[PDB]
Amino acid sequence: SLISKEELIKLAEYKTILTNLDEYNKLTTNNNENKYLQLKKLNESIDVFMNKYKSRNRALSNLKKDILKEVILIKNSNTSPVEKNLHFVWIGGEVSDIALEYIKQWADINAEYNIKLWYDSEAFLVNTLKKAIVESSTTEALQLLEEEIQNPQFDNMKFYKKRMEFIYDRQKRFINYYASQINKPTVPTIDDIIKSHLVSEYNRDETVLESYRTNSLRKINSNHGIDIRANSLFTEQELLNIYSQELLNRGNLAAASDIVRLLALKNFGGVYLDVDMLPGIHSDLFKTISRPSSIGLDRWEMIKLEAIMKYKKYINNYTSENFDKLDQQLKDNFKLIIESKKSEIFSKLENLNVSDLEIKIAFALGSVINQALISKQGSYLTNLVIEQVKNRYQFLNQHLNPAIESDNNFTDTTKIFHDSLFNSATAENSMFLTKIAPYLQVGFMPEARSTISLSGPGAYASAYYDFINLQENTIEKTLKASDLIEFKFPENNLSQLTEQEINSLWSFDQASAKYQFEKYVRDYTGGSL
Amino acid sequence: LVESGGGLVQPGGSLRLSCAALDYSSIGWFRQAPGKEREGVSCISSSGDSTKYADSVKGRFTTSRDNAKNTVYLQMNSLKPDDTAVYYCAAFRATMCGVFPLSPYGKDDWGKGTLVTVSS
Ligand SMILES: O=c1ccn([C@@H]2O[C@H](COP(=O)(O)OP(=O)(O)O[C@H]3O[C@H](CO)[C@@H](O)[C@H](O)[C@H]3O)[C@@H](O)[C@H]2O)c(=O)[nH]1
Ligand SMILES: [Mn+2]
Repeated sequence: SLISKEELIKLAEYKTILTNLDEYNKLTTNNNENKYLQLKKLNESIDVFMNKYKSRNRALSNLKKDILKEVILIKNSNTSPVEKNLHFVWIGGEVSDIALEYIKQWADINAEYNIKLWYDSEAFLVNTLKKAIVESSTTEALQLLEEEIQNPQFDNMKFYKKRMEFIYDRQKRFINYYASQINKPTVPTIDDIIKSHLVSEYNRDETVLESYRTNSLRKINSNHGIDIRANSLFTEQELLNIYSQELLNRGNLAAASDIVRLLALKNFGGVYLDVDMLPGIHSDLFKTISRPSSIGLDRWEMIKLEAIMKYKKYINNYTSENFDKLDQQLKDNFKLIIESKKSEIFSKLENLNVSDLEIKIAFALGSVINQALISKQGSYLTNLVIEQVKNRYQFLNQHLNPAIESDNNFTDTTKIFHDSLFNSATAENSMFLTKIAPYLQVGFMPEARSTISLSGPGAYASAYYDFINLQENTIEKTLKASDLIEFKFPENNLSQLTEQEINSLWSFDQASAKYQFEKYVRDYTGGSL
Repeated sequence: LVESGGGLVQPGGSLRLSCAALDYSSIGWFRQAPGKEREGVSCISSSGDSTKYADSVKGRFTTSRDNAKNTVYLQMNSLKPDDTAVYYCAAFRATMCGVFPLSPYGKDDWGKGTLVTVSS
């Protein structure tokens, strides 16, 4: 469906190109992946030619540009509705009533979608363990710095840095205890190991931990729960190890959920949603309620959502803070619309048409964000994201394991990792090293965001670059705008600006860190009853 | 856990490995070929009423439990060259050997194990 072989012969190693075009030109199977794979072969052959024989190359480039358009054509040619699964993930403890209320909106609007709530049957005590490590480290740092936290000029960053040293120490003691327990002849469960470590090291009561563990299992089972361990979601040890290093070494449940969502789409297809997402609002609804010039676009999206919850109360105790601040005629006008009528409030997903080659993704501030995803089972692009994640973790673990296994505290371990990254690095993919350098701090210090570049949106953006340009394992190359929105999750189908979305459960910014520290100081000096 | 019964077999032949200690634990057989990653092979529940197998051996291998002599067997049949590996056994608190046929994260000692070679 390109220029035929004679055209390129009449317009210009090279023999392989002609047949490679010829194979592609004749290839008339209905397998999109085979078509793409043949397109990919042709491109590499052209490239081989080009480098080794740096008159042909004028028109071979023209074919190269044509091939890029053919990829778009193949993708957009035969779209079909995605499997009607909604995949959610809650790992590490009891799923919250708030999360269940959010999932309930999706289910009520989309009764034909099968709801899966993925959980880890062995790992209900991970969030409890993280809490015990972090809170004990907070008390260490506050008491250590007692003389200086009373000073108004005190840099809250000093508290977070000192606390991190205790956090790193206690994460390492847990993983060493885990390593000895998992190597017994009878393999205990992850929650067996955490329970035993919490009881002996942190004076937790064994019966309350067990009663919490059984409670979490019963609640998730009654709420669409499906176990990632028992349903053969993981088929590669490498991917399970990545999931496990996030679940167990780092306590980063968002990173662990980054892995699980990719495997759920790969194996089943459908839609992935973070539990803080909400169905999109019925279009055209809030043009008749025109929006003031004092309220911004993002805010007005939030205010929209606060209006529905005020009168319908689908989610209990939803914030009305942004809504309340204005004219009562607006509130009354909002009040009549909602009371006049869910399906007129919220958009139904219905058929979400996708290529079986692609994955679609939510956008935020012009950049992809993997809090909402659409993919058919086994799609080529989902497999490219998974390969990106494994490649990124291969590089991370190559440089992190020597540091982490050395007999060193957090400060010296950090320097070995950091020096391993920078002292002998190349300028190519330089930017990736900077983003993963604070990896050990993720979840425990402000502005540590390495997860974005490992298992999150950065892996997706490079996968899209892989797909568009028929490459693999791209690191820091990014697509232009016109290529990127080829993979956009339909905005009409999604409300990203929810109350729960405002608070990240794996990271925090400087303003939140300062407020949290002052809260730690006020409670510390003020005491608790 | 002591693994016994390994040795040579000819392609198409049978062999029965034994794993000697387990009553209330699921038990799994695993294998590791030279230069390859370990992979699960079989698992059997504590009652012995449920079993699970790797795709590559399903319908060729079976596993059973003789509680009385605290020992789980691996009945291998239709042996192939690809079944050449060292075979190890492990017990599990989890139902059906957890993430089977994958291995627990960090678990790097499985005992001595017993070698099986199927050649020529
Ligand atoms: O204890 C926890 C905490 C979080 N999660 C999961 O993690 C997801 C993300 O949590 P959220 O708190 O919304 O994190 P975000 O603030 O949205 O930040 C990022 O979180 C992940 C990190 O890469 C990806 O969703 C995206 O990059 C981005 O949305 C949740 O939906 C859950 O699936 C758990 O399962 N258990
Ligand atoms: Mn979120």
